[PDB]
Amino acid sequence: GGKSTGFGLIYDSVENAKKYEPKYRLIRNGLDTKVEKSRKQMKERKNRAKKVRGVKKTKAGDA
Amino acid sequence: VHVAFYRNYGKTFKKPRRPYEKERLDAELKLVGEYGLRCKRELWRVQYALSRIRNAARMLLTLDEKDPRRIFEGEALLRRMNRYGLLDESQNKLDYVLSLTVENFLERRLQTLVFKTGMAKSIHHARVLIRQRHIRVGRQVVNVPSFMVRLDSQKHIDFSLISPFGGGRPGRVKRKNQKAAAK
Amino acid sequence: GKVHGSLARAGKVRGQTPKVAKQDKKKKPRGRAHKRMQYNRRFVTARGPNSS
Amino acid sequence: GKTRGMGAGRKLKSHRRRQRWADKSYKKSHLGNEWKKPFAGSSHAKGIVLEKIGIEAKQPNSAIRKCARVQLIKNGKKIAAFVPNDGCLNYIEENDEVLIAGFGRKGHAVGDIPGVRFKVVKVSGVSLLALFKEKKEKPRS
RNA sequence: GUAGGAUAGUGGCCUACCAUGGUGGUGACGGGUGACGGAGAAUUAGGGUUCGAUUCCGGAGAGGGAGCCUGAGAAACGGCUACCACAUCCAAGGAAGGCAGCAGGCGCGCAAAUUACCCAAUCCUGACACGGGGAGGUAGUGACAAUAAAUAACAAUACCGGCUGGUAAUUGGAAUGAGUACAAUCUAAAUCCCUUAACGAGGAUCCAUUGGAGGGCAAGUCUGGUGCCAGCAGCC
Ligand SMILES: [K+]
Ligand SMILES: [K+]
Ligand SMILES: [K+]
Ligand SMILES: [K+]
Ligand SMILES: [K+]
Ligand SMILES: [K+]
Ligand SMILES: [K+]
Ligand SMILES: [K+]
Ligand SMILES: [K+]
Ligand SMILES: [Mg+2]
Ligand SMILES: [Mg+2]
Ligand SMILES: [Mg+2]
Ligand SMILES: [Mg+2]
Ligand SMILES: [Mg+2]
Ligand SMILES: [Mg+2]
Ligand SMILES: [Mg+2]
Ligand SMILES: [Mg+2]
Ligand SMILES: [Mg+2]
Ligand SMILES: [Mg+2]
Ligand SMILES: [Mg+2]
Ligand SMILES: [Mg+2]
Ligand SMILES: [Mg+2]
Ligand SMILES: [Mg+2]
Ligand SMILES: [Mg+2]
Repeated sequence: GGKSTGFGLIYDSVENAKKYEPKYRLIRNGLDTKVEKSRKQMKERKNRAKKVRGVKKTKAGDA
Repeated sequence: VHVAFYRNYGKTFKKPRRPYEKERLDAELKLVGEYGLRCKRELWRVQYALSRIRNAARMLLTLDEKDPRRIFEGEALLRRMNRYGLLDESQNKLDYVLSLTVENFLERRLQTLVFKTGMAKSIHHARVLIRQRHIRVGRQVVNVPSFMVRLDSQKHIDFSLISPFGGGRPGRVKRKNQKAAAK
Repeated sequence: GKVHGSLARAGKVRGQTPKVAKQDKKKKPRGRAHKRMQYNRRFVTARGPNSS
Repeated sequence: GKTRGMGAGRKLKSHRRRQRWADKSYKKSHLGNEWKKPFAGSSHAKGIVLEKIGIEAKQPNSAIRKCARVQLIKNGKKIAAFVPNDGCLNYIEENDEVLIAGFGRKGHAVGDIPGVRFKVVKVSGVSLLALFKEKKEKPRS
């Protein structure tokens, strides 16, 4: 106790930070907003849309 | 493939070949009581380490004196023993390694050193202190009685800076009693 | 000409044995303290250990 | 005397190979007969209790050892399994499900019980040890 | 062996003709394997014995065969075609199948986990710095196996043995983590660990268990019950 160790980065500018840093780190620093999504739902929607051809494919995945 | 599977592990002790030797039991109990060990497993682990070291020393001694492998490994082993305090400077030959006993290794335990330097009234008291985090080797708090103290680190043993016996902030019992007596 | 043995006799002695309650005794220390007690009993303080 | 020719390695190897069969343990482990036995090379087997039996103890002892006739589920073979501990036969009933283990001597009789090579470990999914010590209760159904 | 066909190519790989050759107690051929092979695992005077399904390398398979398109690369099966065995739907006219992938279910058995989260790490792939990846990682269950390590420490009093030691559900204050929880930290986001405000111990009920006490083999010629019975007993 009483001591800690970590890693630190200091970018020349916020633009460089945004261009090179991970999205999760940017969200941690507040420069980005987390988007709520579910990978299983995305996979199911993609599979559902796979069976529909044309413009209607866009709403096919909703179901 | 699971990457965790590639991590390796090994045993540290063996059970006695004959479970119920009376003389062996008496000697083991004597050593355990003298050094405040919780069970025979710790003594058997120390014996396993000593046997490994002695076997390595014997294997090296079988080789020719001018053998580069013998020279290198013997120098390494002697340096290790000197670092951990098992052997003194005058004991600068591999033969003195074979004259090492379990007591020599047990004397290097942090519990034994804490008891010897006078920070504890008894070996059991020392064990309780180390497991209760009242002891630090250098600037690091150590709570493992089996901790093997090196010669350089022997003189740095001191009470933990965040403990009642090393600094301020007394224990919860003392604080509760003070609060009760405040009225 | 007797009743030496049969299947109906199972549990005879166990059922016949009178039931005696277990005495309430203070727990012994565990681990290091237990070994300390054993060492003190067998070496420091002091026929077999359970002799009469 | 032994053959000692430097070129007699084949003869020595073949003689040892032939003579290994005189060893009972080697023959037991290499004849492939373990699969025809009731357990078929397993440590334990489940079975159904067919009937309670009493086996007379061998001389010079005199007693009625309690056993059960058990039919193994996986192959239908019928065996006799001893029921250890006092009054433990009372926890066994006809058509019960019992786990059966070896008697400790690797397919041979133990003690004064003749022709018994198995013992009961569990009945109705509950250990006979637990039933004897009253730690658990035999399921009603 | 000669000459051809086929193949990406050599070759009885196949065709026509020709010759009678080829292997074998130095074990051919045939049979068994609860037989994938190796790197390796267990035990270690030496020599040896046993194991190797499983994360690395090589091979084979995708219910059993056979055939084939595409493609640089497949005799591919999360590609197609036919038969065989199973098998879902039907409006009875037809139509669709392949978990020895990740979960999960039935069966089988002595015998083995969640129908979770994520591409943040490692790397692969595509037109591609950006998408995707049940590969892989995180977390859940997990006493396979392995490591460290709590269940008490110290004084006063009384008993004992020689100031020195042991015992006491007698007294006294000190110490602390198991637990609990702000907070921070961790984390792709969580959780765990580490750190740490306020709590958390006297029969410290915060109560250690598994086997044994005739010998092998450490430990009772103690007390009650039973009386070759019940039972114990690896062997005696
Ligand atoms: K008899
Ligand atoms: K007898
Ligand atoms: K060719
Ligand atoms: K030819
Ligand atoms: K193979
Ligand atoms: K291509
Ligand atoms: K599956
Ligand atoms: K990735
Ligand atoms: K014994
Ligand atoms: Mg040709
Ligand atoms: Mg096979
Ligand atoms: Mg293999
Ligand atoms: Mg597997
Ligand atoms: Mg492979
Ligand atoms: Mg294939
Ligand atoms: Mg299948
Ligand atoms: Mg098929
Ligand atoms: Mg195929
Ligand atoms: Mg595939
Ligand atoms: Mg499949
Ligand atoms: Mg299991
Ligand atoms: Mg373990
Ligand atoms: Mg406890
Ligand atoms: Mg003895």
